[PDB]
Amino acid sequence: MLLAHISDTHFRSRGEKLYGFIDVNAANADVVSQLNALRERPDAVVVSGDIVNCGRPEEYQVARQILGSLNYPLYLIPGNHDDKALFLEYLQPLCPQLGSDANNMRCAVDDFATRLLFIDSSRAGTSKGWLTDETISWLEAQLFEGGDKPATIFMHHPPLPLGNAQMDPIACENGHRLLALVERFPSLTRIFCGHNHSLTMTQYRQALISTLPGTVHQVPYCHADTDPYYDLSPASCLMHRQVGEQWVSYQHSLAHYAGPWLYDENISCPT
Amino acid sequence: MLLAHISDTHFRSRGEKLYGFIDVNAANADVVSQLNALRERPDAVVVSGDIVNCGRPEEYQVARQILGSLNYPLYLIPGNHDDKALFLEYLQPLCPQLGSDANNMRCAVDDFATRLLFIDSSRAGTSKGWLTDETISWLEAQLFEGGDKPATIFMHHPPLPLGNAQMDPIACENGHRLLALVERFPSLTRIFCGHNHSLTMTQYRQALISTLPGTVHQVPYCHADTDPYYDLSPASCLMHRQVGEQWVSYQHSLAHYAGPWLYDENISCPT
Amino acid sequence: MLLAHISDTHFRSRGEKLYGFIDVNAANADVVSQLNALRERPDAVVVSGDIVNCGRPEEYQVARQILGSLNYPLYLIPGNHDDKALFLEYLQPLCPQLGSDANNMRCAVDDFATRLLFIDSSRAGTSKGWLTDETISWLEAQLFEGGDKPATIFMHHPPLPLGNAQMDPIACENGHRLLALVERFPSLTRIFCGHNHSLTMTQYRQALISTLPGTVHQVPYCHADTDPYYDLSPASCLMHRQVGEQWVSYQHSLAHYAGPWLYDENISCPT
Amino acid sequence: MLLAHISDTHFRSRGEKLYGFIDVNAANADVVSQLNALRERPDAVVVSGDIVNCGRPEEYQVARQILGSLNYPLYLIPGNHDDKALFLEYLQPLCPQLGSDANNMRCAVDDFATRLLFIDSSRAGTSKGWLTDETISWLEAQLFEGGDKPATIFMHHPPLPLGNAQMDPIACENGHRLLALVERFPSLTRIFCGHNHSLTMTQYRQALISTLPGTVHQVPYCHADTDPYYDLSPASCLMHRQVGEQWVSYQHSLAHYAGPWLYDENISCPT
Amino acid sequence: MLLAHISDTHFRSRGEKLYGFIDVNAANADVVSQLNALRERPDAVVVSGDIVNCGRPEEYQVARQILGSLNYPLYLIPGNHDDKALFLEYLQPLCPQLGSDANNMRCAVDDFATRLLFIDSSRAGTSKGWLTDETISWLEAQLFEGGDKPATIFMHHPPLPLGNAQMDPIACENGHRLLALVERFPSLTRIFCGHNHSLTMTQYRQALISTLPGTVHQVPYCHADTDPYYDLSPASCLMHRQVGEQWVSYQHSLAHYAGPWLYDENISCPT
Amino acid sequence: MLLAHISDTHFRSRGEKLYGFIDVNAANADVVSQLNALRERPDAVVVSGDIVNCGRPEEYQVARQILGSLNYPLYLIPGNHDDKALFLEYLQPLCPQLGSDANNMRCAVDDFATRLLFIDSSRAGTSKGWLTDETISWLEAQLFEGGDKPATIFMHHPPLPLGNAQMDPIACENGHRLLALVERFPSLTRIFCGHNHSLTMTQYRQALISTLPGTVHQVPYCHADTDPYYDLSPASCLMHRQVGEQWVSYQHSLAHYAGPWLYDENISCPT
Ligand SMILES: [Fe+2]
Ligand SMILES: [Fe+2]
Ligand SMILES: [Fe+2]
Ligand SMILES: [Fe+2]
Ligand SMILES: [Fe+2]
Ligand SMILES: [Fe+2]
Ligand SMILES: [Fe+2]
Ligand SMILES: [Fe+2]
Ligand SMILES: [Fe+2]
Ligand SMILES: [Fe+2]
Ligand SMILES: [Fe+2]
Ligand SMILES: [Fe+2]
Repeated sequence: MLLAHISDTHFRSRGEKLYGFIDVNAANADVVSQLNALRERPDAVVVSGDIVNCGRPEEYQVARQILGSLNYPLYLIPGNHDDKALFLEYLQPLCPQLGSDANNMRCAVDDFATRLLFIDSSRAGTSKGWLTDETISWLEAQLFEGGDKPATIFMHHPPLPLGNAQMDPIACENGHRLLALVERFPSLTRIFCGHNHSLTMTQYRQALISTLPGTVHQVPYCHADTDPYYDLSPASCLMHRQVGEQWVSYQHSLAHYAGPWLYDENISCPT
Repeated sequence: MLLAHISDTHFRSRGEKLYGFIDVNAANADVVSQLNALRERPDAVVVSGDIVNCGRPEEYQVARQILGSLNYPLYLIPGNHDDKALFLEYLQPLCPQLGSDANNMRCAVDDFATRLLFIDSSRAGTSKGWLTDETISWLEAQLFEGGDKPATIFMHHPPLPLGNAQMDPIACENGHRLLALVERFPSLTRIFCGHNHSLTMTQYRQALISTLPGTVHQVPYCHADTDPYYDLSPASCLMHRQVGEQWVSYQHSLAHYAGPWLYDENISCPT
Repeated sequence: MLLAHISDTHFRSRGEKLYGFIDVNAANADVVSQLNALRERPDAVVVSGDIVNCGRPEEYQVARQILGSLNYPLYLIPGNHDDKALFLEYLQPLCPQLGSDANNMRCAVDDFATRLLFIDSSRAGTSKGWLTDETISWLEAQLFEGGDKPATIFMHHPPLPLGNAQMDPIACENGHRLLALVERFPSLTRIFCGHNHSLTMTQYRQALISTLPGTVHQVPYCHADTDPYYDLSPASCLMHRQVGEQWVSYQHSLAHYAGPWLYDENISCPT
Repeated sequence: MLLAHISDTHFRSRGEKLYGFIDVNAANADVVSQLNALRERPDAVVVSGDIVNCGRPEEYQVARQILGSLNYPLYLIPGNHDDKALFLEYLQPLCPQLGSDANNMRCAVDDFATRLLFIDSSRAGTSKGWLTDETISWLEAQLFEGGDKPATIFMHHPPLPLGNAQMDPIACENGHRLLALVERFPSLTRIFCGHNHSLTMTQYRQALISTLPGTVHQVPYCHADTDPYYDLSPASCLMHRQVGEQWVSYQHSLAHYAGPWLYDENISCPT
Repeated sequence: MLLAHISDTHFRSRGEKLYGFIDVNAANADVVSQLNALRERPDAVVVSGDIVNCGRPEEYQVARQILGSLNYPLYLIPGNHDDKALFLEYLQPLCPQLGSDANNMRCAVDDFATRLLFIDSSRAGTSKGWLTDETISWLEAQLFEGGDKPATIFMHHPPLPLGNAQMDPIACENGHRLLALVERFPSLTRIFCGHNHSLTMTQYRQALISTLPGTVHQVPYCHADTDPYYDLSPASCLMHRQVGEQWVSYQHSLAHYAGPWLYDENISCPT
Repeated sequence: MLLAHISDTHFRSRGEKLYGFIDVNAANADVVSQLNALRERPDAVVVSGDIVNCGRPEEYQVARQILGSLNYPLYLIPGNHDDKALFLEYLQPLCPQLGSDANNMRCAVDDFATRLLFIDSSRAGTSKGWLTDETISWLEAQLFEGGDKPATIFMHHPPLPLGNAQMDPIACENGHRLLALVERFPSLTRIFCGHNHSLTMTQYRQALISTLPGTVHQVPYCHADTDPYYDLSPASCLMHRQVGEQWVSYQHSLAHYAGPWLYDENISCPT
């Protein structure tokens, strides 16, 4: 298993920029060509929510074209900036197992040594996340029938407060429901999230829980300052690789930088 | 607790650049001024190893001046690029609790809600890591005598293979002995490492185990390619914060990037 | 009083760039978010003319949206690239006291310790400036009733030749009319202008007279070369602050640069 | 008359960078080659002070070599970072009219339509400015014996507070004594200063009074915040030109930027 | 004779980017303003094929506007990405001597000391080039009546394999036909081509044969790797100048870089 | 045969930058690591002259270390910036076939399908080139005794004027003597040169004759302007490859640029 994992693409309509100046459509198209160009090709690409910025039809048309140009199977979940019905209408052909019901979008993937669980934490009419009882019970059934086989969950909102003054009040509001599931099921070992536009990681029992950077703009972590900042600090994604018994996640830079060069011992320490 | 955690500074001697062209001394002096300029000030800075590039006295002179200009308590550990005796001679004044024996540099910090354990995984005459008999024993003594207070270890070499073709053969050779400590001691929940010049994370039992980016040059993760690559992809560090019961780690960019601006709902979705 | 003062925005229609390659709409939207993000928030924003590039309705629609997204009261005046009638139609809702008559756009602001006088130097069918007799007589009435209270004038065209070979032939053609007013009224102490895309300052009696940089492209000052150059040298604006009895103007960079860091005496002069 | 006016070069010793990371010696050598490359050649270059960073002989050796490679007559004055005796020893050969007494470095230039007056506002053992009894007196003698020929003063410290929270407490402490000279002497119409690393301008009676940007690092203007910030925002200098009766100052960018291109009416507004 | 020679502009429709992220329309408009701004003004501009990217009408509308804004006579030829009929419909007014027949576009220019021969190597329904027999016989007539006067050919596809693994299989397929002409006619001394997005030169008898860089994106030369790479390495064009008996070609950078400065012997070798 | 061909490295002494600001030593060390990192490895690297800037021993010490870290056989020749005796003392160990006589440094390489001839066109006490009586004779001996095997010459100075106003007066003064050799010897088909810091090419009989860009700073081509300009436009080198019967030269960028990505037909022309 090799997965490329991006999020918070924030697509705008054709010929619009985010906030009028951040060319998200071009930046994401660059990211898509970067992923198509990888030497070690992933089995699939995950996009963990906030696919579009305003939940508008014309933004989904752009998303559908640019994400549709990935030469990979996709697993897509919504974020709070998404519109559940339009998300399903435009993006379900790219990710068929989302289903038919915009209020119950989720699926399990059983192709790999670790099972993948994709869920919808977005709630209409708010930025905060919410796990519906049907999501929690579907998750219980998945984890129970899964038995010993390890599981990872992908969702948009982090299920616990991470100390980020801007992002915490809009985390998953009833994230305790997922925490309770990691306590029940030792099989559940990874939860990956978007929303925060930041690589921030923590551990609850046997679960590693991490948020991801955005593909374009980032949000700095502040503990005591509430100003809604964003910046254009370097974009990245997470590659997830099954390495024997270990699920390993590594950061893959989406920036354009100098290098690589080859290490040479004589050049390292001249005599 | 707030810790700034940097790694793999690779200082060179006063007039010199790494490989002749990468100005590590200037890049690290910038990092140091960035850390002194933070609005949310850390309690301490951790430098997890490969402090100098060649193990030479003149590189340690530069490291002592530049790391000495941090306005923070420091916790310093060696990497394989370091020389134990010189590391002690030059850097112990910046981290007195290392001790007096260059063969047994270790310390436990008990000031915070989580116990911090700093060890030397470097071995003279090789790039691979090794945990001495004394280290393994001292580590076990800290955990055994430490009750239910959680512990995090800082060491230079990853204690397990991560699938990185360049970096795996030179991980901690008897790292499985530390993995046996995570199995027996549920209070051991974090292991942070340098060596890899890459953010790569995994979970083993309750332990989250992560390598860090370097402050200057990075090494990309390849699964099959053993070509010794490095590049100048964006540098960053890890901030570690205690957030109630949670140890949270977030990536702090050390690059210079546009921003920040403030989010405005009307600019986000114009009508 | 704190004023942020920008000019020569040169807005184009949606999806056009200036000259086909300078993204003025994105650059100005960046500037607008920068101004919204200021820690020391101005009382108002002044835009001293050449709001649009071609005087076209679709350019005013873009200007109205982007300038309308400033979280500040605005004072707007036209430049030669503007169309007086369309300027009034689209931008008067953003600056109500311009009035109702496109040929007599001007206003006085009496909110601060120094009174602010906004005038229209643009003339239909030419690049040169012109002060109509109704503007001059309105100015005489304003300065006479103002008495001892200091006054600053904002206009698009500089009222005297500044030695700039490109810009001088298209300065205010009858600028002597304003010069004559500074001679009559010792109360008149600042005249700020756009047009030149350059920070160029001079003094006539008690008046400081300055042109401003553009928000996007600049024009270099040449004394003896007549080629109509423009470049993308660094953009800035002027902040105007009342400091006791002093009106002070300082340059605020609109570029994205490294820093800030904090000054430290030990780092400044190592021993 | 054409003068290029730079300020606050802050040279370091031969192998050294400012704060360990800002290459002032290289940045200043670039500035020097830019000045030698101008098509419109100045009659003289003014360096208004803080020539070196630490007042050390080896910094003056670098300053003498780099400033000595200007193909222009120089007018040099000290700042608080300078050492008077060493400034005289090393730099008087580049500006012979400074004199022979390191405690009374002053000169009047009478070659142009405006008299130029160069003074030392620096005081040993402090960052604030001070006008010695002898300086104030000599300044008054120049103005009193100078009739109706206009005068401009170059000095390092601003003679009045500008509202800059970082820089105001370290302005010229008895600067009001120079303000008394502008009140009594209408021929005194320009005062130009370093110290602030910022273009900030004000008018007092007939005098335009301005601080300059540095050639390398800048200090932002804050009204309330006293945190000692500096940044690497775009560097520039001031060109001073005599244009008939007008002394005109314009900002000349020292950055490397795209351009110039030529304005074309058809490219500006396509049909 | 001075010719500016660009190629492979790859224009897209209004508001589209190449591959969704490379702003070719803006980049080419920059190039056009750079060419308009040249101090040594060319007699004509040559564009050697792949004017548009997809052969679509809306792309030709953009090409026609941007190339139409060059203040020079143009010589335009098609490449494989072009559509012969639409090329003629939109671009023939910019280059009248292309003619009236989209299948037989070619012309001779006899204005200079060397005659210029523009031909169409593009073939409908393929990327490979093809020289029709009517092109070869027209060329024979041109070279025969030309006699002793030297000749240069401009065509899109290189007439021989250059060892480029990506580009060779799509060179001119029957390029031997042109090679046979250089063997017959010692008068034929230059053949310039687009297609390769790379400055690559060779010699066959008395003919210098060269491909050109693109105005925007480039393609790296690989000998043994077949992956269809492109990059944004620096763009340039070729200036062709008649220097007495010599046709000389020099590379003119279209990038924005630091400089120029003037060489000074004292600054070069300090003493 | 694959040759990497660089030129005009202009090394400075250990702590020094070219003109005080261009870090040639670092830029060349980067070039060297780029060359060692190529996937398609050259058989040899050619350095066509102006190896050091000032002809000083300490510059040769740097050149020997940096050029000595190339993992390739080297062919080195002098330029006018070089000192013959010191060039031999320091660099002959890197290119033993230069010989033992600093006045007659020449060698023929016969390893490949094309004979390579390396000569010294530099003359002590001038910037112009000169072919010694012995060189011309030895060159003729190589060609006369060499039969129908093709030959390429590497020399520092162009053997003919190229129309470059700065560089033409300092070309090879008796270069016409080498032109006489191309006339008599059809096997002589390539002459490659440094000196110009510009890719400029021409053909004389069967010989393709080209100058190279420098590895660091470039000199623009001007026809009328003699002002001694240099700039930091993109650096590159020439790769020379034997492709069957064809000697092919391609430009290899030494800049750091975005890319590469992979061409995709669907991303190229979306529907
Ligand atoms: Fe988001
Ligand atoms: Fe979100
Ligand atoms: Fe390391
Ligand atoms: Fe290491
Ligand atoms: Fe304007
Ligand atoms: Fe204007
Ligand atoms: Fe200063
Ligand atoms: Fe100062
Ligand atoms: Fe092409
Ligand atoms: Fe092509
Ligand atoms: Fe050279
Ligand atoms: Fe040379």
